[PDB]
Amino acid sequence: PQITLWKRPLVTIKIGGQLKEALLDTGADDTVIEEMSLPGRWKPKMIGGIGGFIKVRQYDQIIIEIAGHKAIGTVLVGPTPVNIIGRNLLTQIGATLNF
Amino acid sequence: PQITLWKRPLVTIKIGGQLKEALLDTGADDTVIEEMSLPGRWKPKMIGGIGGFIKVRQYDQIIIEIAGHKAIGTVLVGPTPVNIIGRNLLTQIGATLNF
Ligand SMILES: CC(C)CN(C[C@@H](O)[C@H](Cc1ccccc1)NC(=O)O[C@H]1C[C@H]2CO[C@H]3O[C@@H]1C[C@@H]23)S(=O)(=O)c1ccc2nc(NC(C)C)oc2c1
Ligand SMILES: [Cl-]
Ligand SMILES: [Cl-]
Ligand code: NA
Repeated sequence: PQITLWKRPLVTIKIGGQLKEALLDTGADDTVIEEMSLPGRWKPKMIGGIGGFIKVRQYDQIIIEIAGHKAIGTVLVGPTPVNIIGRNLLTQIGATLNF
Repeated sequence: PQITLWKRPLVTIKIGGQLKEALLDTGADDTVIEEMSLPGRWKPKMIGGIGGFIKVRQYDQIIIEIAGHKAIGTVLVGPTPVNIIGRNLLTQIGATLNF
C-alpha cells in the first residue's frame, strides 16, 4: 500500500499468535513492543528516546507479521508507550519513504 | 525521491535561517527541533516518548524547507536528542510510506 500521514500509520501486527496495533516508525532504528512473553533467551539493551534512556529486553529471530507481511527479526520488549515497528523490520517488509 | 530505510532517513532542513539535519519520522506526530531561537509568540508544552516527557516551546506558523520542499506548521523547540520532522510537516511535502 501507499500510506499517507494525515493520521498515525497504525497497522495490525501478529506476534506469538496475538494481534496488536503498532506504529510504523521511520524514526525508530529498532522495533519496541509493550511487555509480553516471548520465547528464548534475551540480552540487555539501552535505548534513548526523546525523554531519555530505558532498558529493554532484546529477543532475536522472532516471527512477526506486520500489516500482512512476514518478518523474522529482533524485537525489543519494554515500557514503550506505543508499539513501534522500526527500520529493522520496515526494511524486511520492503517499506520506503516517498515524496 | 524514494528513501530506503537501511539507514536513518536524514535530510537537510532550513529553519529560522539555519541549516540543520533532521530525521523524517513517521512515528512523530509533531516536529521537534533542538534548542534555537524562532521569532514570534510561543507557549509551553510537554511531549512524551520513550524515556518520558520533555518540556518544549510551541511556535505556530513557522516555515521550514525540508529537502527542498517548503512547508508551514507548528514547530516544537526543546531538548530533543535529534531534530525530528513529524507528520504535521511530512504531510505538507506529500510524504508517504510505501510497501
Ligand atoms: C516513540 C514514538 C512513539 C514517538 N517519538 C518519535 C520516534 O520516531 C523517536 C524519534 C527519536 C527521538 C529521540 C532519539 C532518537 C529518535 N524514536 C525513538 O525514540 O527511537 C529511539 C528509541 C529506540 C527505538 O529504536 C531505536 O531508535 C532510538 C533508540 C532505539 S518521539 O521522538 O518520542 C516524539 C516525537 C514527536 C512528538 N509529537 C508528539 N506530540 C504528542 C503530544 C501528540 O509526541 C511526540 C513524540
Ligand atoms: Cl501544524
Ligand atoms: Cl495527500
Ligand atoms: Na508564530
